[PDB]
Amino acid sequence: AHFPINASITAANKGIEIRNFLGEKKVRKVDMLDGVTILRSEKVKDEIVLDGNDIELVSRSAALINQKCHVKNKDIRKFLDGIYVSDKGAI
Amino acid sequence: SHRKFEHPRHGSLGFLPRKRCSRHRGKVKSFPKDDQQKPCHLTAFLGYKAGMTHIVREVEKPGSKLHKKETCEAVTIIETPPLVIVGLVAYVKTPRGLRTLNSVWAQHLSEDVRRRFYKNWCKSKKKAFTKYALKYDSDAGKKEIQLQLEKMKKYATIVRVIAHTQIRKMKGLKQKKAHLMEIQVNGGTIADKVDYGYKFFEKEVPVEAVFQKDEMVDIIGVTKGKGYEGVVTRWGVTRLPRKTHRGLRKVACIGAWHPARVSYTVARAGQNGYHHRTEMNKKIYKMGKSGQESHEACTEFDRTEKDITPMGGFPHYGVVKGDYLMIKGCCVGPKKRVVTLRQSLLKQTSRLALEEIKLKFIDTSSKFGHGRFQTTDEKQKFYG
Amino acid sequence: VSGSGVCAKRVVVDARHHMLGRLASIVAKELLNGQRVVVVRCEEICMSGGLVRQKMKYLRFLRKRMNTKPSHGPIHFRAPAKILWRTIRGMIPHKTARGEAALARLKAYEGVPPPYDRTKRMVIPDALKVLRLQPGHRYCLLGQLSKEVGWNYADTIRELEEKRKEKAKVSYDRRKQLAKLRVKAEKAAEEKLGTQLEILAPIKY
Amino acid sequence: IEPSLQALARKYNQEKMICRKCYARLHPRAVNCRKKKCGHSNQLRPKKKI
RNA sequence: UAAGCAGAACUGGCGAUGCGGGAUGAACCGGAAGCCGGGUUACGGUGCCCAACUGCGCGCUAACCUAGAACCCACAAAGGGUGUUGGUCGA
RNA sequence: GCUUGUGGCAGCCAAGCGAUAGCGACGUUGCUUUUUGAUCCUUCGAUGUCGGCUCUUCCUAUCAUUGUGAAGCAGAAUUCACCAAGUGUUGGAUUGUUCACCCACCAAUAGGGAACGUGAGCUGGGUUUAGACCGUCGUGAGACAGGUUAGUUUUACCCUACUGAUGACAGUGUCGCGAUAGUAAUUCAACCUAGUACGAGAGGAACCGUUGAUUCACACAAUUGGUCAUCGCGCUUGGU
RNA sequence: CGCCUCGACCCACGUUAGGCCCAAGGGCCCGUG
Ligand SMILES: [K+]
Ligand SMILES: [K+]
Ligand SMILES: [K+]
Ligand SMILES: [K+]
Ligand SMILES: [K+]
Ligand SMILES: [K+]
Ligand SMILES: [K+]
Ligand SMILES: [K+]
Ligand SMILES: [K+]
Ligand SMILES: [Mg+2]
Ligand SMILES: [Mg+2]
Ligand SMILES: [Mg+2]
Ligand SMILES: [Mg+2]
Ligand SMILES: [Mg+2]
Ligand SMILES: [Mg+2]
Ligand SMILES: [Mg+2]
Ligand SMILES: [Mg+2]
Ligand SMILES: [Mg+2]
Ligand SMILES: [Mg+2]
Ligand SMILES: [Mg+2]
Ligand SMILES: [Mg+2]
Ligand SMILES: [Mg+2]
Ligand SMILES: [Mg+2]
Ligand SMILES: [Mg+2]
Ligand SMILES: [Mg+2]
Ligand SMILES: [Mg+2]
Ligand SMILES: [Mg+2]
Ligand SMILES: [Mg+2]
Ligand SMILES: [Mg+2]
Ligand SMILES: [Mg+2]
Ligand SMILES: [Mg+2]
Ligand SMILES: [Mg+2]
Ligand SMILES: [Mg+2]
Ligand SMILES: [Mg+2]
Ligand SMILES: [Mg+2]
Ligand SMILES: [Mg+2]
Ligand SMILES: [Mg+2]
Ligand SMILES: [Mg+2]
Ligand SMILES: [Mg+2]
Ligand SMILES: [Zn+2]
Repeated sequence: AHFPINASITAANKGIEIRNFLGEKKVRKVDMLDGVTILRSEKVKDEIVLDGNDIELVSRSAALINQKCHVKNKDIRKFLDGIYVSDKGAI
Repeated sequence: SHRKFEHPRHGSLGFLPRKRCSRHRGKVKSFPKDDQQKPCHLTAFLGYKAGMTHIVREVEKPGSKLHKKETCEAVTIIETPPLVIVGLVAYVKTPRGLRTLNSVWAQHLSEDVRRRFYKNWCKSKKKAFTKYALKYDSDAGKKEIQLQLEKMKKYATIVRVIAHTQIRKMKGLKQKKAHLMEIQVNGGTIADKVDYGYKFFEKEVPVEAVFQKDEMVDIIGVTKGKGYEGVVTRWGVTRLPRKTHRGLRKVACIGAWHPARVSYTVARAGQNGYHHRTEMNKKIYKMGKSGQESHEACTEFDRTEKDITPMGGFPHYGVVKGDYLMIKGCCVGPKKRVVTLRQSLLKQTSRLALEEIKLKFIDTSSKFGHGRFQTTDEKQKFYG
Repeated sequence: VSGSGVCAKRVVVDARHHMLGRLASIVAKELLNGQRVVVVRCEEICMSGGLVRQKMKYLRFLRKRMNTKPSHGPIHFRAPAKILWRTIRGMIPHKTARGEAALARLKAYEGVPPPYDRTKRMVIPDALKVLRLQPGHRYCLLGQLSKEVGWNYADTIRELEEKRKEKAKVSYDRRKQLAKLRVKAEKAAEEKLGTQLEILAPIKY
Repeated sequence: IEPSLQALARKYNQEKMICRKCYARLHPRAVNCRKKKCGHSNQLRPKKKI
């Protein structure tokens, strides 16, 4: 809503760096699981795209990103900020 | 019924039993984890507690009220002349734990360390290691020594050096019997450790090869004995009212009717002091090396020519002539007590750990009274 | 259940993939009857019910302790061989001199230490998991339970066991070459004395 | 927040069912609770909206 | 209200009684008795403690609550379950 | 000890309130043994009867602190619920109290058990001997479960338990291993975040980082403080 | 580590919804004085 989430890809694909989530000073680091790649997408405003061969490993890496961006101690029906899966498919 | 008010229990159950230590020299109960990537090095040292003094330094610590301001701090002096390596010990793994594989000793052992193997040195023939030394003379004997070393390189997973102190350098100790301990080598491969420890035979390893300035170390020793003691001093319980019949320095209730026994958790009277203790995170403020300017108690701000020893000597200790460590705070045991110094078991990634100490002043006034002079030269110039 | 009756010097039992309480029951009868039993590889004994049920059973046991002096209370051993030793002791009248002697005839080990790496290790058919447990039901290994509750020599046991299996694999290759040589020898020796061995033909297997 | 992204965030924070016994958050098509402590109760209610 | 409470009817029992079983126990189950040898049973049992099958046969159960496991007896209820397995009556 | 009426705690239904956020009448099922009764099984050749002080353990039906789910949860606050007994739960006025009730601090000032824990541990204010007042009652001697004041608190050297201390166990010594047992850290604040998120406004968080403090534990004596028969030095009374 | 007053015959790992098997229910041994 207010604080723009800043994401940074650490390696070529392996890492993502989330900062300014809800305007916080903590740095959230998620390492992609083995064989999974991530890219700050173009042609879309605020999308990250995860790629891989194993369905469980790609889906679990997206689950890690979403769960590290949970709003604490606030009404989450109002504070809807987060990172959510928008489309899952097989290319 | 439940107790009317809550207070926490007196004393820790984690230091039980409060008995006399079974050893005099403090023992390393766990060496640091070996990192085979680092170069070979020793992990511990032996030293002797000389005395205490206080220093003045300017503190660099942003966010503190002491930032850019001077502080006074009490320091303990530990005299640490170099150790002599006299052997190697190997350990192999086993489902029951580590086991000594074999040991190799040097050809020359001083009589100070050989006294450690005798209850009455002067009544004996002093035969210890007299026939072992003959392996270094023949050629079959040298073959055994090399074969033992090669067995170390092939089968051992832990290699430790056997080292002893040069206890006669400290005349005030009045002791000729050296202190002997095993020190682990914590670098390189097993062949690297064996080669490193073998090249040190009959050689002096200084304290600077083991520790450096501004490092947090652990000190192991036996505390000061105090003998039989009551519950008030041994455990810190509160006294009873003045009106108490049969005395007031006891625990009133030592247990309920059930269980119909006294529990191990109730404070009782017994031995106080002379316990083994491992104290960690003591910072090194200075390394005084014999034959160097760092041995003197002069700083960059104080150019007065003085020695580390206070006026009149260290009380009950003597004069510090060998290498020494200045350490922030107090240290286990009384003066003259042998203390074991060990490298930290954990990573010291902290501000206090990483702080750089710069001394402004070292007090060298007499500790045997309300001393007011820093040197004997100043005292004589004052009185004419 | 009675004893084996096999009357040997000592039987070495390979404990891998046996049910813990069924193995301890048979061993206890053997010891009480006078047999010496050596149990190796106690780290791979199986207990029905998975890790979770077995782990909390130990945690309840770990709760038990003499309130006034714990070093007097129950002793909770963490190693797989001492756990199996205590399970067997529970099935023996160990406070009598007969049960004291019976329990002194039992040796239990993790892995296969010498000299039993070069001896014959038997199995107990009515304690094997493959004959005792349905294929879908949960179970855990003794070493896994022991590792979860404080045992710290699982790695050295595993490293030693890999070294032992390498040596046994080489001894197995050598034994196969000697077996092929043996079959050629009995083939050539079959014709050289063809007439004499006519009575062995109907019982040749 | 754009309304389309609002609908995405409500798929995880809002469109849920609540157990009336153990307060567990459930998928919107749930009929029974997933929890052993409430006995897998069918007494469910929708998650209240702002 | 109840009580290992207080009071009556018929019979048995303990008291006055060991012995086998119910881990243990006045009364429960079996059974009553001189000192013994051999055979067989009662109640209760046959994985070990412990003598006797890890016996032959069909299902049910999976307990992430300490699943459950011997009359008296050493407790459990109303109410629930899209756990699973049998049935009944219907679209 | 049995019982659980009464005391305390927890459920089922759902008429209503605002059906089930939170509650919940009329009914109905339980649990518990820190209430009080009911009983009279044990103890009358005696198990020291209130309360507090001290000290240790234990429970959970959780008050705070950790991690969460729900709200009629915008924020702040609060309420309901879950896993959880690891760590805490205080200083005082009146009262012999237990119970109570106020003052104050605090993150919070939760509830309980252990022979209503704990008198060869203390204390002895209360109960409850003998002295003595008062009121009521009695002809009286006397009574009162009404008030008041004064009223001896014995023994451990035994066994065990517990705390420490030596010690044999097939030479003697040094250096080691480590089964097993014990165990410990804890809570709060300031600054930055930020007058920011949120909110019409009034109000108003938090993570990371930094700096301190509380409670506890283990040491130590450089300095400060305390301690004197250093009988160390000095002064000084009376005597000699 | 130092210093010395009653034939008791037999070594695979691993898996059982798999590696001819379908138990050592085998094999070896003058097994013969
Ligand atoms: K009490
Ligand atoms: K102290
Ligand atoms: K006191
Ligand atoms: K059913
Ligand atoms: K009741
Ligand atoms: K009595
Ligand atoms: K008086
Ligand atoms: K431990
Ligand atoms: K020896
Ligand atoms: Mg809020
Ligand atoms: Mg309390
Ligand atoms: Mg250790
Ligand atoms: Mg007194
Ligand atoms: Mg001094
Ligand atoms: Mg039998
Ligand atoms: Mg332990
Ligand atoms: Mg009679
Ligand atoms: Mg009688
Ligand atoms: Mg007979
Ligand atoms: Mg069967
Ligand atoms: Mg019974
Ligand atoms: Mg039902
Ligand atoms: Mg009631
Ligand atoms: Mg009602
Ligand atoms: Mg009596
Ligand atoms: Mg008594
Ligand atoms: Mg008495
Ligand atoms: Mg609870
Ligand atoms: Mg607690
Ligand atoms: Mg009570
Ligand atoms: Mg009492
Ligand atoms: Mg008394
Ligand atoms: Mg009292
Ligand atoms: Mg008493
Ligand atoms: Mg009185
Ligand atoms: Mg009176
Ligand atoms: Mg009158
Ligand atoms: Mg009075
Ligand atoms: Mg705004
Ligand atoms: Zn539920």
